[PDB]
Order: sequence, then C-alpha cells, then structure tokens
Amino acid sequence: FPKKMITESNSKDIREYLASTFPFEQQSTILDSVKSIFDLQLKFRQENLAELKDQIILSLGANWQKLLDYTNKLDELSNTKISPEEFIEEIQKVLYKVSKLYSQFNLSIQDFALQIIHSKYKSNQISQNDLLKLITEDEMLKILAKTKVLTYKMKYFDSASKMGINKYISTEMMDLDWQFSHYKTFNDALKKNKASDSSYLGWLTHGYSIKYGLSPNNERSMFFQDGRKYAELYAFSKSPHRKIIPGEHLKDLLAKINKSKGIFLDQNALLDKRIYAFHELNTLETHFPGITSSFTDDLKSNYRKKMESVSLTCQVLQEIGNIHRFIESKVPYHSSTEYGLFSIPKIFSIPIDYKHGEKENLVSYVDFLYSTAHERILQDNSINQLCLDPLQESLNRIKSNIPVFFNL
Amino acid sequence: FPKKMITESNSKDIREYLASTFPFEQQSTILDSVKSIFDLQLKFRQENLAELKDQIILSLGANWQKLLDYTNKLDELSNTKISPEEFIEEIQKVLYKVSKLYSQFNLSIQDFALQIIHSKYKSNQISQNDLLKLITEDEMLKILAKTKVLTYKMKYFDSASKMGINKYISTEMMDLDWQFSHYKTFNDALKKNKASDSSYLGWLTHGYSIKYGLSPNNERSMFFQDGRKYAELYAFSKSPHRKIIPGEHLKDLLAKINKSKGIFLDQNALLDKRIYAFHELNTLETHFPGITSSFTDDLKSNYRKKMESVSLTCQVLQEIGNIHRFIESKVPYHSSTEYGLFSIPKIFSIPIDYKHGEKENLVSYVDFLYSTAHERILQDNSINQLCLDPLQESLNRIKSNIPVFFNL
Repeated sequence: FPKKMITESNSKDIREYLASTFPFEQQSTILDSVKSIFDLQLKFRQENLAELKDQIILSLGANWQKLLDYTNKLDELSNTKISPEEFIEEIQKVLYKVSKLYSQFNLSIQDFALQIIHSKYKSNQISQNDLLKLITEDEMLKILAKTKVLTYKMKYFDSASKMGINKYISTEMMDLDWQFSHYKTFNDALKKNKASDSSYLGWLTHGYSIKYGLSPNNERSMFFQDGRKYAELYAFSKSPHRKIIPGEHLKDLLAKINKSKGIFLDQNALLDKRIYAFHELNTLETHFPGITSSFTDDLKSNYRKKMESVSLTCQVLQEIGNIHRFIESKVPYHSSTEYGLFSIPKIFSIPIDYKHGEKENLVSYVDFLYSTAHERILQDNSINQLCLDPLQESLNRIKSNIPVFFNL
Repeated sequence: FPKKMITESNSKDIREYLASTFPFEQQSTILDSVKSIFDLQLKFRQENLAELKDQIILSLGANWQKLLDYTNKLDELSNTKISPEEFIEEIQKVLYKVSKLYSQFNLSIQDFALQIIHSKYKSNQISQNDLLKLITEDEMLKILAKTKVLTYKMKYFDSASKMGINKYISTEMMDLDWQFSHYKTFNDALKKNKASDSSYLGWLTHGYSIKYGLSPNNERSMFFQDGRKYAELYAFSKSPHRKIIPGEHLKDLLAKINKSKGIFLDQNALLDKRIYAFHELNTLETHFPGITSSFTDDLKSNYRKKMESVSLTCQVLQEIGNIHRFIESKVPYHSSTEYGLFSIPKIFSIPIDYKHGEKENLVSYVDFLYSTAHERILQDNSINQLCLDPLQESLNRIKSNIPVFFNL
C-alpha cells in the first residue's frame, strides 16, 4: 500500500472530535507539535469497584474472604470525607499488607488504591506536602514500579502480541495511555521536588520490565537490577570534571556503553539484540543526560537522528494499537471489553453504532498520523529495519482491516 | 570488687592451654597485640546434619516432607567427590528456593549449605575463581547478610540478655566467634578481589541488624536501608577533591554526621541513644575511612580515643560471655547444649570434669583480660558511662559466680 502524503492543514474537524469523544479526550496525541494546528472519572471508577466486589461474592459460593474485606474497606474509605491524617494511615496499612485467578484480583485491589489516592489530590482533599510524605518512601516507589509494570502487562500484552508490536513496547511511554494517567502526576511531582527521585524510579521500573519478561535477552543485564550499578551511574552524573584523563575506577562503564552502541549500530546483528540495546540506551540517556554522548566518533556515525527515529516509531505504533482496539469495539453483539479486565463497566460501555462523521474523522486521523511520521524518519540503508519496515507492515495491516469493519 | 593489675608476663602456660582446648583453639583472643607474649571439623559437621535429620523424621509422625528432601540432598552432596561445575549448579538451586518450629529448621538448612561451601574451598576441591563466581552475586550477598544476622540472633540473644551485654553486640565483631569463621574467609576474599564489595556487604548487614531488632530506635535511620543513601556514601568515597567549598548536593550529609557526633558526645543524652549513635558511626568509619573526620573541631573534643575505648569494651564483653558460657557447661547431669540449637553433638560434648590445671588457667585468663583493658581505656567524666561502668559491673558478676561453679 502506498504511504500517505497529504501535509497538515485544515485539521479543525479532527481536533474537535478527539477532544469530545471517549476515550480520546482522556489522552494526548502526537498531532500537537506540528505548527499547523473530571467529574466523570468519579462515577466511572466507583462502578468498577462494584463489579469486582460482585464477582468475589459469587466465588465464595464454591482465602477469598480476606479479599472481600479489602474491597469493602476501599469502597468505604473512598466515599467518605474524613481527615487527611486518617486517610493516610488507613491506606498505608492496606497497600503494605498486600492460583491464576487469585493473583489477577489481588493486583487490581492494589491499583485501585493508587487511583483513589490520585482522585483525592485533584479534588484538593489532600495537600501537596501530605502526598510527598507518602510517595517518597522507598517502599512506595517499589510498589509504584511493580504495580505499573504488572498492570500494563496484564491488559495489553496479549493484544499487542496478536498485532505484532510487543517488541516496541517502551517503558518510557507507558504513562501516555489514558488508563495510566495517575502515574504521570506522581512522576511530575517527584521531578519538581527532587530530580534524583524520578531517575531512581525510572531505573527501578526498567529493572522490573527486564525481570518480568518484557525485554527478553539470553545474557544478563550490565546496568540494572544491581544497587552498585545505580551507585556508579549516580556518581557519574554528579561530576563537574568532564573526564580529563579519568580514573580507572569508572573506566569500565564507557567500555560497556560503547559495546552497546556498537551492537545497536551493527546492521548484521540480530533484530532481537538491536532492539534490546536500543531500550537500554534510551533509558540511560533520558534519566542521565550526557552519559551516552561521546564527541568526534558520533558526528560521522549518525546516532542522535537514529535514536529519534526509533522513538517516534515506538510512539506511532502505540497510538495505532489504541485506534485498532477502538474500532474493534464497535461490533454488533459484543458484550465484552477489549481494554482488559475491569476496564469499562456495562453502564459506560462504548456505543454500538457510529456517530455521524466518525468514520471520516478516523480515516483523517490515521492519514495525518502516517503522513507526519514520514517527514521526520531517516531514510537510508543502515537503519531501514527498526523504523520504516515495521511502519509499512503496520500500515498494510490497518488498511486491510478498516474496509471490513466499516461494513458491519 | 577491686580491679586487677598484674601486668603481662610469663603467659606461656595460658597460651598453650587455649591452643589445645576446644573451642578456644577454633578462635583468636585479644591477648595477641600485647608485646609480651581442620580434619576435625568434618566429622563434627557431619554428625550435626544426622541429628537434624533424625528430628524431622519424628515430626512427620504427627510441609515437613519437603524439608527432609533438602536435608537428605545436602548430606548426599557433601560426602561425594564430584566435579566443581556440578557442585556449583546443584547448591545454587537449594539456596535460592529456600509456625515457630518450622522457621528454626529452615534457617539451619541454609547455614549448613554455606558451611559445606566453606569446607570444600579449604580442602582445595574448588578453586578461588569458582568461589568468586558464586559469592559476588547480589542475591548471594543478601543471603549471606540475612543468614548471618538471623543465625547469630537465634543462638546468643537470650544468653546475652540474661547477662546484660545485649546492648553492646556489634555487627562488626560477629565474625570473631568460633561458629562464624566461614563468614570471615568470604569477607577476606571479597576485600582482596574488590574492596567496594566488602563495604556494600557491611552496609547491607548493618541494615539488616537494624531491621530485625538488634539496634532499636524510635526514629528511623538516616544512612541505611535506602539505595540512594548508599549511592551518596559511594559518591563521597570516590572524591579526590577534599571539599574546597563543596556543592549543595552533598552538604546535607555532613549535617547528619555532625548531629550524630553531637548526640554521642552529649553526656546528658539517654544511654539508648548514645549507643545507637556509636554503632552507626563505627560502621561508617570502618568501611568509608575519613567520612567522620573533621579537623579543628576534633582535637579539642577528644573523639578518636573515645571510639577506641568503646570498641575495646565491646570486644572484652564478648570474650567474657564466651568464657561464662564455657564454665556454665561443666555442671553434673547436663544433657543439653548452651551454645544453641544443633551446636555440639552428644559424641563431641564437652567433658563433665575439669582437666588438671584448667581452673588456674581460666582464672589467669580472666585476670589478664581485665588487666589489659584498664591500661588503654580513657578515664574521665565525659565518657565513664559507656566503658568503665559496664566493665566494672561485668567484673562484679563474674567474680561472684566463679567461686560457686568451682565447688560442684
């Protein structure tokens, strides 16, 4: 299928549609850097807790009793206007004390508690100081990292695998999804308060992404899952001395960085290895600016532009996956959710029929998304394997399915 | 009771006795810095495993089955001459996969595996390179720290509490005891290989000492149990720049160090607080030399000599506790061990009667031990609370009991 080139002009109709249609209104879009362009979450979240409780009650008719107490306690704590001190103390107890079916229910309870913390902050029921007292605890950071990784894996891994974008899942881009908005406010508060906390959280999160099979590799990592390696990275970031003949105690880190850059740039290396090296290098540069930079042997070997290209490709594939799941939800006689367990309650389910002008806006969104990407990626022979090829394959897949779903 | 002053001369008789009598032969003594002076562990360790197995078999007559498989597997693996590669792979599986009674048995199995690793290294059945491949793994270091702390707590905490020396238990001196010799070889190998590993292990060990109630305090620590704090300490040790107007990013550490020094030196502070501050400062200075030093405000405020005095006091109290437990074992109709669960098997039990000249050597050992201490401690008014007082009280206790135990 030929790729699309329709520039970027007259996008008023699409911009309005995305700002007024669920779930697009609860998220941003890449179509925002081009220089050519609440009060409902409460009732939505309340109904999800009611459905979870109803399923637990039924299973006890066949330690489930313990799960029901926690579920009832969270519902009780959320719909009551009490003192901030009491809310903090009560919620801390629940989170710290927490078969295939049992694990799934257990994780949802943990995630709902964080959603409840999130709703109270936005409604000014708790101040900024009380929030920081909670989330700056090392145990809270480890809970945030593990719950984010595990919840993301539970919901979209099978969907992503059936379409073929699982290899491009990026830890640095899991907070852009509409269901993970609460994590972004917490990260933003931590960055403003103390930049070192956001970097430590990022390092932990990627370590857990590695541990739980999101980034598979035969060889063990060389930067994550080890307190000494974080200590070395921290020591390196705090250095006014820009390595004028540095010491032998930190000269092994540059060799490891160079080996990964060599592997990434090596066009003969296996696809699986290059993407792993990309994910490793992307996190390091985002949270430790300048660690992967080394003048003189970077200007000839175009590196910066290649990283930008792969990062744009990853973002685009995620937005396409969300659009695909959306279109696949408007099918007659559905009675099931495509966004994971306890995602959309029956009361707030997506309407079965198409609203007037929706089809045209969706096709325009798709076309503008593919046309914006092409004007930025690097077209050459050394990289056309991690960027152009997957984008073309995805375009081929989306254009084949759309004419089928729009005809009942 | 008047304190003892008999100098140090003609100690040939005592030195020989300690080198030929169990368990003194399996340990060192402080009487070694004064300028005036195997093949059995195998059968001892083998018999202890047989007694543990025999008790598990009996309890199954009332998941105990799982514990018996591990116990049988360790006995099978130890008495067989196989390839180093197979031993490494088999032992790793056991250690990583591991009521009040159940926990005690579970910890002993873990400790025995480390004792088996220790025996193979000394008999040259495994090389130095294979040993380092195992013990340099982060998980192995965490296992070493937790098992050391928990095993030490299981065996001597009640004994130490009944005599009154529990507050002076020092993490930096738990490897001098005859039963913890295997830990010292591992620490020495790590220091020679990479000094940063011994410091990281020490930091973890003290963090676990704090976590498991060995060093109680109302307020949370400010240096341990937090990866960011280790990162700050590491960054500080790697600094050729000796803080000529340092940066604001590490100026909060000196305030925290100064607050602890202020508390330690404050004669009006509670006993519990001063000893906690002492233990915190002692670990920092041992593993991060120079961190607690600050010229000009240290020479007038005698600090170095006070730390030396408390450290000597702690060592002396530990040696006295071992002597007390030894004398208390030679009592008619005993049929029980004073050195903890599965410490001394019936076959190798301590003889009931006294060997000729033993009583005189024990009294000489005690007298020389108390006389050597007095010639080194600081005698003043600002510290005579953490050193002289406990030593006098201990002397009073030991002299009252000895004339009773030596008369049947």
